[PDB]
Amino acid sequence: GVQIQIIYFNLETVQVTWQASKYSRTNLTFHYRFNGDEAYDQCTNYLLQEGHTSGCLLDAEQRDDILYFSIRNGTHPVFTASRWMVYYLKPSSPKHVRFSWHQDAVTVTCSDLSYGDLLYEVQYRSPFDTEWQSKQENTCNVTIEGLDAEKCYSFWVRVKAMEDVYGPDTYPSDWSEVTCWQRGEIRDAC
Amino acid sequence: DYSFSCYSQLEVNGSQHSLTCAFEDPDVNITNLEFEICGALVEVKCLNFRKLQEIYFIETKKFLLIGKSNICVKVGEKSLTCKKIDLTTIVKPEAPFDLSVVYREGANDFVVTFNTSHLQKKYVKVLMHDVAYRQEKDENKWTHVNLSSTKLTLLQRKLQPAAMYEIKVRSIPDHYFKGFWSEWSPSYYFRTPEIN
Amino acid sequence: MYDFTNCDFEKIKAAYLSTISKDLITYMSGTKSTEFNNTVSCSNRPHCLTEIQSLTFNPTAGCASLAKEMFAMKTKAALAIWCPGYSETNKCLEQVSQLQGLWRRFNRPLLKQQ
Ligand SMILES: *[C@@H]1O[C@H](CO)[C@@H](O)[C@H](O)[C@H]1NC(C)=O
Ligand SMILES: *[C@@H]1O[C@H](CO)[C@@H](O)[C@H](O)[C@H]1NC(C)=O
Repeated sequence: GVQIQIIYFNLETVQVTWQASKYSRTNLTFHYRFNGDEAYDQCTNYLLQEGHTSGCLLDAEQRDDILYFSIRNGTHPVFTASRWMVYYLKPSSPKHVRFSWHQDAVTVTCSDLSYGDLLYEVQYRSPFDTEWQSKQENTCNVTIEGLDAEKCYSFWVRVKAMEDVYGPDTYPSDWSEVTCWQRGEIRDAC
Repeated sequence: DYSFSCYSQLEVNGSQHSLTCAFEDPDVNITNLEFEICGALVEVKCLNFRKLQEIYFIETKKFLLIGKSNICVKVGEKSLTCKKIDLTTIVKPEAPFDLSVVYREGANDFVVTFNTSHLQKKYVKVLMHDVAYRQEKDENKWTHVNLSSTKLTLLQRKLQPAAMYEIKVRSIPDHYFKGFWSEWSPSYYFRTPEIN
Repeated sequence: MYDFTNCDFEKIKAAYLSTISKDLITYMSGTKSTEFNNTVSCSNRPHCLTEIQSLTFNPTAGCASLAKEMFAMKTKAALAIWCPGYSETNKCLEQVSQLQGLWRRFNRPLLKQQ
């Protein structure tokens, strides 16, 4: 009956949201902890939808732990689960994106995050390309050689967590603003 | 010295791997010599190589891929020379294939693409590719380009016009596997347009 | 009993990323990763190897023994080489899921905890 979603926004905030039409027009409570030997604390930051509780926000303070939680119809637990929080990591969108051109090459840099094992990916294309081409690195300094100064290229960047460290169920960041470039100068459309 | 070299291929045939060794001196007497691998194996101490023409070959799922093994050249029971090697550091990838080049009329470039079986493997799934091209007439004026993808683009204005060009590609392991360059893919030939 | 304090963690980490990780995923093939409840935690790399040791080799209830699995044989081999003085209802998938989290946490020693 209870459908649940978890997001760990940029290693700052955990958001757990739930849906259950049975317990609609009713405020279910959310209780959590970060260890299996401590008492549960109650949610101090509730999200609502259609006037009733639909989620919880926890400030996790960059901590890498197993979140243990339960949703209750008062005292009666309706849903119980436990998960490593970083499995639902969504890194923040690339900030301060800069491009430096040299003849038929470009180096795209941006502000690196405070946590490691991430992939900073740059996607690009010209009007002659049918799909986006991609290059990625461990830091936000990706160099793409062999392009054409004479062509217009659309570009955008994002941050992904590495599957070997964070597992397969993470979310890529949102892509940064799209930028268009011909002959080492910025443009409007492409 | 009775020195030799080796290379491994992980998941070459299904989930089984291969270990291939050959002597550095080609003119040696092989009638009396046999190779033996000992250590970092699954539920066995040693395994024997098959003497096939001028090479020694193994093919099995019993490679542990943790720690070093001991590859020894044997003349009966006595070991003439011994080499301690980790099979994850002598990996030789399977060579790329379906290499092809297409001229794009409007773009004025050549889209080079190729394929590799390593994309469908579990272990050695990350490689660095080396695309080499030249004018078929020249000698050692080869131009090398390293890339992680299977698609590359050459500009028409950065190549000689009305010229036959040759292009081939090879791969080496990357990301927690070390080793050697694969064999080159078959070459692909293309003529560039004239100055018109 | 045993301190995994003087281990060559970087060599162990390389072994995990090469093939152990992949062997754990092949064992878990056919399961939905988001469906598992994670219950065993670890802090630093010595503590993670302590918990990995127990879950891979100590026979629990629900799972008789994972010792004959390829991932376990490689784990035993990595610890013998790189840890000095190291002595050596089918809820196995649930338990291997717990191992996967500890191995992964062993690769994130810079992240803080409560
Ligand atoms: C749920 O909480 C909201 C916000 O305080 C309130 O408007 C609503 O009356 C509550 N619902 C119930 C079931 O009492
Ligand atoms: C990008 O990295 C390369 C080498 O690591 C270096 O030459 C270049 O200065 C770097 N760029 C920035 C802005 O850090």
